[PDB]
Amino acid sequence: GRMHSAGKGISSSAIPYSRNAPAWFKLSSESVIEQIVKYARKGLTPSQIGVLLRDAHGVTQARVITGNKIMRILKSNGLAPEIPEDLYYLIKKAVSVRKHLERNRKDKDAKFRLILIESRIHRLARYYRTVAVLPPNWKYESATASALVN
Amino acid sequence: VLVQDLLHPTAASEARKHKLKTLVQGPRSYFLDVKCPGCLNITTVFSHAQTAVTCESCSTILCTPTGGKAKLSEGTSFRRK
Amino acid sequence: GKGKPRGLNSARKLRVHRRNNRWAENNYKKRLLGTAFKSSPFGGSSHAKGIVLEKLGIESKQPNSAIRKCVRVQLIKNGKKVTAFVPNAGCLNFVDENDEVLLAGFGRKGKAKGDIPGVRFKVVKVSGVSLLALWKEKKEKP
Amino acid sequence: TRSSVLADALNAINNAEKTGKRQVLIRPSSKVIIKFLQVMQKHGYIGEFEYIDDHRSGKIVVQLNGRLNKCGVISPRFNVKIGDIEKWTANLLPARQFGYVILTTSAGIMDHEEARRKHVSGKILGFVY
Amino acid sequence: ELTVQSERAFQKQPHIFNNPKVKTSKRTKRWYKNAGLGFKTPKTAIEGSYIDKKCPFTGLVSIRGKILTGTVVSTKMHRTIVIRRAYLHYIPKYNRYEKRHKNVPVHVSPAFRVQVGDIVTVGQCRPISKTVRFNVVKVSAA
RNA sequence: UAGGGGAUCGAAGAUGAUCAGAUACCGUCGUAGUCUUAACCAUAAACUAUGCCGACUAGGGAUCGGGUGGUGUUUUUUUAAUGACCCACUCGGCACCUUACGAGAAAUCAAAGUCUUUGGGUUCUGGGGGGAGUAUGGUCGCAAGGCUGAAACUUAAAGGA
Repeated sequence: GRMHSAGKGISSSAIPYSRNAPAWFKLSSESVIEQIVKYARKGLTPSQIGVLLRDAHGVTQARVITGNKIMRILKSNGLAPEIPEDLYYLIKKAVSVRKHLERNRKDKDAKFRLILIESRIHRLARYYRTVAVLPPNWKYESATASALVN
Repeated sequence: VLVQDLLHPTAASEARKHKLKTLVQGPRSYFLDVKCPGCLNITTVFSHAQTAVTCESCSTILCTPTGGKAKLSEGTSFRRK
Repeated sequence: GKGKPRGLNSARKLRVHRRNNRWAENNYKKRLLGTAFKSSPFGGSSHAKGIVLEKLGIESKQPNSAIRKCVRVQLIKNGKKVTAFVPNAGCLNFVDENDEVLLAGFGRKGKAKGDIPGVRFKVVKVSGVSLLALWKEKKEKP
Repeated sequence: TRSSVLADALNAINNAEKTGKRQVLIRPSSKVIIKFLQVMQKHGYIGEFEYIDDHRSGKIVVQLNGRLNKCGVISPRFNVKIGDIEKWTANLLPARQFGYVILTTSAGIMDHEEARRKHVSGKILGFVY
Repeated sequence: ELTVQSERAFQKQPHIFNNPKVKTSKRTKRWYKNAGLGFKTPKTAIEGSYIDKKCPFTGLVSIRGKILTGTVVSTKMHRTIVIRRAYLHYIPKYNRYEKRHKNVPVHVSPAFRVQVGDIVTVGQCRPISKTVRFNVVKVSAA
């Protein structure tokens, strides 16, 4: 029930049971590999890849069609990105919020929400400590985000 | 009810009940092989777009994304699968 | 999931959250400061020696009237100044001023008995010879 | 969360059965539970029970009798020594006769009277009557 | 370090001889040993130049009685360290345990290069300082 | 506490009323405050005056949120589609009725039930009435004040239904 409010939401996907094939789809596994790796340099994020893959071509999930899970694949190919993608939207949100707090120090709602958010991050950053996918020590630093992306 | 086979109930009672409880979960959304009229091409679109996809290349448009299901244009056979 | 930690490693937080609680329960209050030695007359006791002053008269508390018989004492210790109470008859008579008397409780702890107010002790002996006798005439006094 | 499994389903089974449901559905399936029922069943307290899989942690139907009186989960899962169960029975079994306290050793996700014939003891999850 | 004299006082493993008169080949000695108690006596011991008497293997300290571990906590001492042993304890009343810990002062040789975190086996010497008793014997890195 | 805001209400203050008095009730105005930024305080009948985890007992009919099934109700557009709807079912609520097998001093209580047939897990609290949540120390606060918390003395009742 979402970890920050009074809210008990339910809504995901009801991956379907079949492990193998769609059958109705008859194109190749190699085929979508190529496609993702096509996409990536252009300017991707794995989250989006699937969406784009789903809405246009055969696919159903990368997952059936290959024995991997997008990322894995980009990582083999070296396109993983320096960041674990979900993070690179949170930090972003930081900058994008803090900035707004500073045009209008007379705003609380916003304030709180910022924190809240500093925290999403520390916890998620503690995990992508733990498991060898952030060089140890990483710590998040409020002010260092604006030449980390632009 | 003092009792009931909940294994297999009616087909009814599933169609209406919520995706995530028919027992074994399964999706509602499903895919839909589109001839824009001009070309014969056939693009494999999804019932819930999010994207409008273009058809194959003709640059055409197709199906807008809304709350859940595309609204597809006029031309489109949209045979399901 | 009532208000207490329950799983396995929840020794630590229990031997504390009774040891806190106990506090308030009045008794375990007396026994840690324990009061008994500092406060009150007998300190960590049961009986004691004292020597009388006046023969005071204390009327009643009221559903009662009852003008009872009390004596101030001088103990032979903290010195408190105490009153105390006499049984039987007049009983008063047999406690002739600046005499030696042997005091004890009133079976109530602290507290304060029946129809008497700030009063908390009885006169058991005198001179050390009963009262019980110096009212059923098994002895007499020097 | 759901912080613990066995519990959750058990409680619903003493809240089906009370009302006279002839059965149950319960969510998160374990081994633990499969084993748990397989004890209960041997002893005459439910029947059949028709796993169902869905590639997930999975759902389990448990057809009734209307016998069950009562099967609470205990629940830290304490430890226990042989000669100690002799304290439990009479602090949560109506009689003695009967009605099995129930525990987890090494064999065994198996009650105490069978435990004698094995002479073993460890931790004590649920109990039936 | 590494440079061996460094401790004005010169260094040697006592009772060792070499023979500047007599053909010298190999020039140096060494004396080493093999703890024992199922151990492996590493090769940075019969190789390593360093001295240290308090060395298990290159010196005069026995190992007898505990064998034990755990988790390093701090290392900041010129040839010596510290261990935790996070353990469990069974209060008979709440029937439950607590996470308890004692720290441990111990010698150590240059044969091992321990950072913090590492799992670590140790021995138990005669006494070796003010506190100090065990001597590392086997590291368990990443 | 210092800036901004200062419509309306409106302690304080002023008033006219009533009244033996009326510093109150009634009426009309009224700083301060109500509002906000930034910082304090941490109390309340903060109230279900009912600690939470759990597990089990006995019936109902409502409702909010989900989910499942019924060639289910309309929508009509051509059949569907969904959607509202009906009903069937369930899991999770927020409550309610009815019993009393139980419990209670009772009033009442599906929990205040499973307690002299006395024991599932654990944290706080009280032990007559006042004196008094004062005096004191110790501490948090700028202050208002909070949390901590005596005793001497007095008293045969104070209280609940």
